[PDB]
Amino acid sequence: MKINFSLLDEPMEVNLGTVLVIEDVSVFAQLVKEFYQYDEQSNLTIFDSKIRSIRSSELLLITDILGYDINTSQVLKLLHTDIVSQLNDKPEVRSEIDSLVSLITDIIMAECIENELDIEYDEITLLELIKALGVRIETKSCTVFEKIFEILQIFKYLVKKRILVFVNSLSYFSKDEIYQILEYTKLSQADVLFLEPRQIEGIQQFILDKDYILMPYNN
Amino acid sequence: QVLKLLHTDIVSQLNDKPEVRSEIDSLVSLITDIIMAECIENELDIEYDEITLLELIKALGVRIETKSCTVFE
Amino acid sequence: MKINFSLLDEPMEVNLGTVLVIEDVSVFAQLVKEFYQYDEQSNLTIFDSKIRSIRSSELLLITDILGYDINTSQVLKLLHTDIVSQLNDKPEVRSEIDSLVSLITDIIMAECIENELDIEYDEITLLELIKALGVRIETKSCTVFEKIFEILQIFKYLVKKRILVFVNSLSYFSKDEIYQILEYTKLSQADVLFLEPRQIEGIQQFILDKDYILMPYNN
Amino acid sequence: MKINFSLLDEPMEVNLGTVLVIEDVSVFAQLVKEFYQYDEQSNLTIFDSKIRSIRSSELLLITDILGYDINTSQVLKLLHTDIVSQLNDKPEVRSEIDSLVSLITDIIMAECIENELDIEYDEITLLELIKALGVRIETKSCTVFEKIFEILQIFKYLVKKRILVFVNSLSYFSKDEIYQILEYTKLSQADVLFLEPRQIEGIQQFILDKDYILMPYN
Amino acid sequence: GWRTVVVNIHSKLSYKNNHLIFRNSYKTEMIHLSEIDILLLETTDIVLTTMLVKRLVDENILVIFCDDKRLPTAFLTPYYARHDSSLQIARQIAWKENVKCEVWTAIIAQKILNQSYYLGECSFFEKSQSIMELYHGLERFDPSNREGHSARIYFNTLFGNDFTRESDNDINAALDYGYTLLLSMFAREVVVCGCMTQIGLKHANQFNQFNLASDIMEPFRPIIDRIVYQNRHNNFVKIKKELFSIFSETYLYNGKEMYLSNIVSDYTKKVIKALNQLGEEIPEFRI
Amino acid sequence: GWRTVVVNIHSKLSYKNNHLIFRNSYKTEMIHLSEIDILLLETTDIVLTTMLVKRLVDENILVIFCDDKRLPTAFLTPYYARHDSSLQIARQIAWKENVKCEVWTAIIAQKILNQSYYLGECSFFEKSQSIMELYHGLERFDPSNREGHSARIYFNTLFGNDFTRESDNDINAALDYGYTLLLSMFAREVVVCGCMTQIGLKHANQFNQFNLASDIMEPFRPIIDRIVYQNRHNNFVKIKKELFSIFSETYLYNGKEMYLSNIVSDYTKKVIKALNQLGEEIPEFRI
Amino acid sequence: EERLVFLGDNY
Ligand SMILES: [Ca+2]
Ligand SMILES: [Ca+2]
Ligand SMILES: [Ca+2]
Ligand SMILES: [Ca+2]
Repeated sequence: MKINFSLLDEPMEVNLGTVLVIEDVSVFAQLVKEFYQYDEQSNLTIFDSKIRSIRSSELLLITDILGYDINTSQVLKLLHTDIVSQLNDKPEVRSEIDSLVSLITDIIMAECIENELDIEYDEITLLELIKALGVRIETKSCTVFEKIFEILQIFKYLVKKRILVFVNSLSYFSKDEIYQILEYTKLSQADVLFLEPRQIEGIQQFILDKDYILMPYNN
Repeated sequence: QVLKLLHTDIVSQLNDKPEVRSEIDSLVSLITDIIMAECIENELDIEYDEITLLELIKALGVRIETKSCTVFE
Repeated sequence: MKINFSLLDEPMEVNLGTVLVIEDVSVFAQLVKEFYQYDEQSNLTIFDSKIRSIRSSELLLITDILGYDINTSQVLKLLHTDIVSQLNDKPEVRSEIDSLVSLITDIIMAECIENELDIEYDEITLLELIKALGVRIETKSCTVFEKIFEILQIFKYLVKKRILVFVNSLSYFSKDEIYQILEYTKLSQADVLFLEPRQIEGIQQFILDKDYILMPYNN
Repeated sequence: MKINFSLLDEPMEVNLGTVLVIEDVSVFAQLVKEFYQYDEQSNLTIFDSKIRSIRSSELLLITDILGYDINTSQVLKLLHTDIVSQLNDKPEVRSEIDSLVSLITDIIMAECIENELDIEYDEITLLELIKALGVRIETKSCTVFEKIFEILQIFKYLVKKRILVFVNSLSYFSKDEIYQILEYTKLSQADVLFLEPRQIEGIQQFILDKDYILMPYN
Repeated sequence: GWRTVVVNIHSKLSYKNNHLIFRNSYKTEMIHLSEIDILLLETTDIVLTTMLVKRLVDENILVIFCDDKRLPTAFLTPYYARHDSSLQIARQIAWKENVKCEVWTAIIAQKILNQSYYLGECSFFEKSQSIMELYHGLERFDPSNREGHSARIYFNTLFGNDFTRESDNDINAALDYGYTLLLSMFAREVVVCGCMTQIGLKHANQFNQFNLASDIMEPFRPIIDRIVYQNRHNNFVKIKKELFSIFSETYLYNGKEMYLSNIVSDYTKKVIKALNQLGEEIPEFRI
Repeated sequence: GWRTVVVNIHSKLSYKNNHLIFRNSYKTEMIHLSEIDILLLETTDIVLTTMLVKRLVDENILVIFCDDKRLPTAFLTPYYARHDSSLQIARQIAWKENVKCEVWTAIIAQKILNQSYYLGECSFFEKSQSIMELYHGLERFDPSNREGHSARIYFNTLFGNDFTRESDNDINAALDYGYTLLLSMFAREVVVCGCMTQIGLKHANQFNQFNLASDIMEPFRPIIDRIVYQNRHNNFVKIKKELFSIFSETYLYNGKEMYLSNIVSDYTKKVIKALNQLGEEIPEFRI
Repeated sequence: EERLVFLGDNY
């Protein structure tokens, strides 16, 4: 997953988490602009190993961390599917659940037979039980760090988003929290690109000088 | 409207019996404890509200029989 | 790009080149069988970061190195497109080519005017010039190493193949040649998985013991 | 049958099953290159008992066992021609076939006359009956051990192929399976030659040292 | 657990989702941990994980490791089975020699009585009567060694006068095998109770980790000698299989017919409670 | 053997040609069997072979398994040719009350002295002097309860008069966390020594199963409360991160600057040998 | 419902 713009000599590769620091405010603001208008402008080009250019629909751009809505129909649906899979992996738990559901179904069926009208039904399933429970992610009480962590957790659930990009998001987190974010990103395998005006001390990052020179920096 | 009055009718019938509805509340409590435990097992934070008898009926899909062989039926 | 089978405790990640050595001939032959019948069998499961399982059409399996046909309609077409792009990147060269093509077109047009029949034409383009030249890859005189290198070079051209897998292909190449293959794979970013019965000395690899224990091994 | 290349002092004979180990990776890869390039390169030679060079068409080179398709246009052509020959060896059976085909052609012809649209037909032949049936060798192979057995069967069936060569194919089979393959090769009398980078313990094999000297083993 | 799983085959064992995971090239099988009673590894080619070992310690499942000869080599002993063990150590240090010699004397009386019952079921009136006489002659401190005499007459009459316990024959091999299995189960039960296994109830001088579990396994020895006596003509492998059938077979406790593991557990519980309560009731097991 | 092999890392163990094969992701090490004395496994990711176990039975080496908490859970018990540690436990059963009270009083004296010295390093001379006075006033049988009286002064000095051990706060959870880590290390050392940890140095309370190790770890306790005092403002996660660095940090033993593991090892060995030999020397540790 | 489970040779 390589990104390229006119200032760079060669396209730079983004693997796992990548911290890109632009020391020039003009190039930084211009690049963020190109990230929002990316479909309209041809200057910034992001391509995969196939050299195929990704669509802005495949690109996921996030600036406001707490203003972004983590709960979507697709995310909650695939999350419910994941929970159903977790309950299906355990044979004992699923049998217990099936017994309870069978009891409830017997009760409601008895009540339907007591009625004068002829009533038919089908089944009460686990996905319907979860949808009735209303399982969803809670961002209301979450701190910014827990919020970006939940975003990194649901980026796996997002199917269409190819790459996740944050703009000036590392200013909120402490050095240790940044270490946790990167070390978790290495495990999640997702491709995340941070954009910061100022360099962060202690983490590997790509620095773009006012001279428009790009250098790898260990600290 | 017909399904609303039917579901309300069955909810009334189950509310007329205190013991049966108590058993329903116990089983729903158990299922909610299981699903809650599986949600705690997950790495992602999860918020839930509750499960209600009306949501159980609508989840079951209680409706009048749709099978009609002839106009006479 | 993680692969998993019943013998493994956890799904293993395949990034860039990965050398997997199976010390048991039964598990090795069974796994190769599962690689060929992969669509039919559910035991071996390969999934991406999205956890989506890849289709056998997305899987590329290669055992015979010199028997594989590198020249295909899609590979030659996209290769011709790449050459056209290379000639388009240079403004001077393309202008020269356009001048020569214009001269030839003037000659043939004069000959068409000399004819008694009314004759119409359109243009002679660069892609048509390349197709008339018959540009293609030469595997006839290539050594096995040059052949697998050309395969690694055209895997970028293959759009549908998600992951490239070789079976017992590292027995032909010397240690240094293996180093060249891996170091080139890191640059090409492609996902390649080698399967060997015997461990190769000097390269990082994952070893599966007769005890069915998977361990990382530096040498 | 014997094979000869510049590294050997004298050409070694290949009879029934033969296991050849090359302890040099450069000579091994170069040897495989000489096998696929055998038509182009004159370095590697093969001399039969008649001491006559053979074309690459008579040489059957198979590296990937599972990736080798048993059903081919030529194989199905020779198989269909073989069955046609077997049915032509019996005059009565082929006559009954001609009678039944005559009956079916009369029925379908009658239904064509029943239709309002004009219909022209030619005839039905035994070869078209076989190709319509889809006669082919069995494609069911559970393991590479069975697939290589099918390869040995079709190789023994093919008369034009004088030798069968496998490249690094013995790494898949267990020692006992190697014994069964060698015994089946001795029972089938076919000429099979294996090429392995490393030696296999417990079986008779010809070891080619890095010094280029060839020595027998077991 | 109610299940005894015996693995004689090369394979890998792992722990996932409270399920024992049996992984092999030919097949894979998952068996829940709550059902498994005893885990027996009969070969040296088996591989396991220390996480599975930890879950077996928490599940309180006896793990036995055998040799290449398949005879048991070493079994896992948990340090803390239950919090009541640290409280029980003070009681075991506070035990009295009168209670130890009394309970051990009653247990030996139960063993000799069970041998007389076995010879009575085998219709030996002179030998069952003599063993019964030694049972009526058993006294504290065992000055007459009527237990050893009862054993010598027992094996000499069952297997013949030329037979001896010091012989290397497969009969004594199977006897030591069954005594090692029953000693392993009884030792595991003593680990469940928490008291020290090395402290015996009969002799202060003899120091052995298996002394106590041996004293508790004394009355159940004639159960092994029956199947050894029946299958003594069969090969040692079939004798071993018939010795493994003991776990499947059921025996009649005074209360009701229960499984061997339950009879050993309840018997050891009543023995420990009788030792801490100074001989309130002595559990009696009869064939 | 002599060397004590302990495995803290993910790895596999095998046996070939009388040589233990230890394999970890970084490197492979081969150790002769006669060189190894005691084998301990710290984590749950370690893979071993029943063939290696069979070899360790003939070698007599003690095998120690630990849980995810690193607290030792079970150990391997051979049916024959038992290890010498099982013979060493009897002396622990024979430990005299005078030796237990001497070692206990010395331990309390060392902990109180370290508390007073750390208050002197924090420059509270009135509280440090009071705790020192209680140190010089400590006596056998503890009629004065000067340890419980020194506690309140130490905690009140550190975290203030409002703070106490009974209240629920990140500071007390942090103290229990550090005492849990130290309890794991010292408990592991006691398990290495083979002595039963259920037998405590403090006669009055047998409730805890770790009583021996919990009594041995006390002179090293104030090292935790220092870090908890410095980081007391940080969240419990940060305090866990800071307490996790104590394993990497080096501290001053009386003889030489050494790692905490080696210091605790030498201290525990001196304690056990002093208890079996009835007070030859008492190991003394000062901050 | 089997008391003795054999994984291996069935003897
Ligand atoms: Ca609800
Ligand atoms: Ca439904
Ligand atoms: Ca044209
Ligand atoms: Ca041409």
